[PDB]
Amino acid sequence: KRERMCMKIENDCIFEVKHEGKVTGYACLVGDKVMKPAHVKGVIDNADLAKLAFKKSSKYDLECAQIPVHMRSDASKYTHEKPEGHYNWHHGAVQYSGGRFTIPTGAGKPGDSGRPIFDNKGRVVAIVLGGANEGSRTALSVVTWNKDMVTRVTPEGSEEW
Amino acid sequence: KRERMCMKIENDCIFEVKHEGKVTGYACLVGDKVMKPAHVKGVIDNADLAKLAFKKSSKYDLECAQIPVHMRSDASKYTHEKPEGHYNWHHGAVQYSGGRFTIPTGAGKPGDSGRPIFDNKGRVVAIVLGGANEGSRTALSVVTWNKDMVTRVTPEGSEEW
Amino acid sequence: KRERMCMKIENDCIFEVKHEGKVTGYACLVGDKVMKPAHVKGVIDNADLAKLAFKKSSKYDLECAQIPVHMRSDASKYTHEKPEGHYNWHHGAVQYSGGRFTIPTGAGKPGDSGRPIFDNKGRVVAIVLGGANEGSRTALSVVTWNKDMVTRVTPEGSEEW
Amino acid sequence: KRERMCMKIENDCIFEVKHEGKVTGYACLVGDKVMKPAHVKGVIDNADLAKLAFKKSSKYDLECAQIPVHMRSDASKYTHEKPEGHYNWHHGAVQYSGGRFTIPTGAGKPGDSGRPIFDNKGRVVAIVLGGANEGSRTALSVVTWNKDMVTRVTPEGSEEW
Amino acid sequence: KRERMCMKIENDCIFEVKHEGKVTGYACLVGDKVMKPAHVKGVIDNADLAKLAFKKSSKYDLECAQIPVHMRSDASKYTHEKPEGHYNWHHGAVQYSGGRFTIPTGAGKPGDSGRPIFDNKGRVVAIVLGGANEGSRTALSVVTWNKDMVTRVTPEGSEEW
Amino acid sequence: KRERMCMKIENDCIFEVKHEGKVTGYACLVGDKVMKPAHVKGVIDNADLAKLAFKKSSKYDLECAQIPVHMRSDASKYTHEKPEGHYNWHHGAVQYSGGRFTIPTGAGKPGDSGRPIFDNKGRVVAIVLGGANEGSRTALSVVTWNKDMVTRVTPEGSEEW
Amino acid sequence: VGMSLLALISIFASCYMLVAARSKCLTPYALTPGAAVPWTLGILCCAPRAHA
Repeated sequence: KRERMCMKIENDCIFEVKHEGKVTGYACLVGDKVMKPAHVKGVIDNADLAKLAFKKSSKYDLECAQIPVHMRSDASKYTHEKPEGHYNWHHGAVQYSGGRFTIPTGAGKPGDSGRPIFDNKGRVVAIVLGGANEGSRTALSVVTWNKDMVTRVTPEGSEEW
Repeated sequence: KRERMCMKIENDCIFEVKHEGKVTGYACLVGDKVMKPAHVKGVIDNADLAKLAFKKSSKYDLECAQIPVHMRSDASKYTHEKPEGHYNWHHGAVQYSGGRFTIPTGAGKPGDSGRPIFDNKGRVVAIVLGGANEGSRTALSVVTWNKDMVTRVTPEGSEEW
Repeated sequence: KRERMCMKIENDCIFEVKHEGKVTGYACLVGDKVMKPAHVKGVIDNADLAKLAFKKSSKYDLECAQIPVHMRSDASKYTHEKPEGHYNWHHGAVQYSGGRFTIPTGAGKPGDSGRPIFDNKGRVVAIVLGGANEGSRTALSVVTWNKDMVTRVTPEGSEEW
Repeated sequence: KRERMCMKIENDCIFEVKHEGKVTGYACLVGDKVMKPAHVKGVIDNADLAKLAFKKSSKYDLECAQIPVHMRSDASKYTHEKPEGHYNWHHGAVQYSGGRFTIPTGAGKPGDSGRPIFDNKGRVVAIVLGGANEGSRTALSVVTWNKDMVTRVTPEGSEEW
Repeated sequence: KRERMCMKIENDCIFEVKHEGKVTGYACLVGDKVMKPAHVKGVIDNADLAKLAFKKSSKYDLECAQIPVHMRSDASKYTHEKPEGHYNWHHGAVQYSGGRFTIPTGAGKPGDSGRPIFDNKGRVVAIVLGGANEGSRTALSVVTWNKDMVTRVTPEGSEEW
Repeated sequence: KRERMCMKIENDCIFEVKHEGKVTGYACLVGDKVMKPAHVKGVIDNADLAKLAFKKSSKYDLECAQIPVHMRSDASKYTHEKPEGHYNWHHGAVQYSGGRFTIPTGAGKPGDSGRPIFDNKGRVVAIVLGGANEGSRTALSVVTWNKDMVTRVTPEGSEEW
Repeated sequence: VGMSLLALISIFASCYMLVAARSKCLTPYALTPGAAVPWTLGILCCAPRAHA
């Protein structure tokens, strides 16, 4: 159910980034804008995406571009609501507590930056940038959306995956 | 039920436009005013309806007229309410999401412009102008209505059908 | 039930108006005022009613007068709400759609003017004046009441009764 | 079967030519050219075919035109080889012997010019022009296709239909 | 049987050609020569074929090269006889009528250029270049072999795929 | 029976006449002459009849023409005796009473001028011109035949159809 | 003659542009089943004197 829809949405809304032939990050199609973390280096595995001109921002660690017309049908749906509870992820379930996203396991590994965090209904709420080894858990440094503005949360001890 | 009643509305309230013996577009009777997209050129296939004088608006791509008294009763009924959901169309069902109308199939063709989108109760909400081929889907450049103002919505890359 | 109460209240609250000995109009009693259309010519078939002083108005096409004390018990009840729905009439049921009153039959005839239009509960709303040849229907040109104002609605092409 | 394909090809590739409100000829479509007899006079009953430029030849008694792009799929197919045997016709069967086309029936009547004579595979072989009544048989004055040249054969005593 | 042999020959003797990583044409091996349409641009997906010198002709709209010696066992067989009938194509059946190649489907899309048309025994007869929308059918602008000459037939109004 | 050969003779001997593309009258083939009411305007739906020159007479309100030789077998037969009783007509049965022709119902409508009146044997007696609302019935203003001269009878208050 | 001609050209241009501004302001109200907004109706006269 939820897992199958998440896997299909991810296969249609994430593309790998490989440099020296090896993958290092994931660029996601959110709303109508290609979004990928700025710190990752490489190229996107697609001609249309790779040709596009990317607007940079180092303070948000983010590159964005306006998606082309022939792919807007394969783009996830977004949102700006953050109720307390549980959320989905390609590596399992994430726990939202005290305004923070937490990983129950500390299973994050380098090279998994840029992978989105999903909602109950398939909407996208955040984008993973890094992790901080917090005891038996891991605090996620992510990029969210407010009603109109992008904000960044980076707990101390975070490492750019 | 719904399909048959909508087909009855369409037969009593849609008229073809002839140009050089080939069908070019359709004109609908809404409220108390003959409606027809401006970019479609030709003559309405009716002796009574051809003699009416039309008011232009090249910015809204629309030509209107005040209907004569003796076809006043054979016209549909209108509204202005656009909640999220699904709506009808002569070529199937249409999806309303994020202020946009989407076609499931890309079944739009040239010469299809000007056929109204119906509501669930049979009310008229919008007049189709053109389609932007959104990958597998097809966004609609359509003429929607406000409480008292006609507004035109046009996604990137639409072609006047 | 509803038909019976409608016809009884019509019978005790409608008086004929005849000229050259033939019936020409219907003068009804509402609230606390004898009211009748001004375009009809004749005299009201009651010695008591014939002697009053009728206030004129050609813009509202309405002759009004203050009723004697001993006719107060046979007075209808008035209202000003017009929600969507169905209302009564001596010749059947009348439809409300978009601020217009519509007669299904197209059987309104000259000399029918002055007949009240009743609510479901037995209150009155308006007084019929004429009809417009509405294809298969007839659109009623009627005089209604806002909160405190008389209003006259005359659809185009209407002819007086 | 041969009848049914002959009739289908006739219906897809024959257009009546009427002048002064009455039928006088037939124009057929072969390959990518429109033929018409020249001894007949009138206008082809089609908006496309009426305004096309026609090249005439009274020596060959024939007018031709180039057919439009959209209508090329509604045309017969030609063949020049004429082996001895039997051939089809809208009014029955025709025989080819000794360089002439003979009508067994004597069914020729004024206005009969302009239907093609079909091959056993439904292919167009010739277009009838006139007839000469020689006893029980009617020798056909017909225009045909050679390998590259267009030739006309006219037996003595033929009359224009 | 026939279609399986066609698919085998296609797998053995078609190399795709891409431009900025997107498939745009097909280069087929016929006899002892590699040929490719000229209006399509890119590089053949083969290191061995990347270094071979192409002789070009935009009048015939085609470029060819002598194939490497070791791949001479990996080529089809050609034929110049084109009898009236039906032939095979990668998207179904094609009709050879009146010196023209007709697509029953009208299913041709941009990027189909370079796909050969096979004989009944699997021999290569011609190479598809473009299509012209002839109503319900589609005329194929194609490159064919005479006994000694290479000639090109292009219907009016076609477009380069 | 009577109605059956009346209708057959009607199909063979009445042609409709249209102005602005809508029918307003009829023409009948009687004896050896076409005759049509003068007050009705339009054109007969037949080339041969349209090309003839019509002799006009406003006093009798009639125009006539000599029928073509090839239509001489498609004409009804006339009579000069008018026995008292009943006769057939396209909308039922008429009765001849005291030198007046009347319809039982007054169902005749404008545009019906020119519809002939047949006898018991089918012989033609008179041609309708107009109708006069005479109480519950409607008198017919028609064109009759004497032994040699046409007479027109018009009830006072009749309106031309 | 030159001055008079130029004055007439200028006054015609101004009048035409005024009428064009009228039409472009009042045309969207001919495309909805809506009211005329009497406030704007009074200032900008419309061809419908009474209807709609």
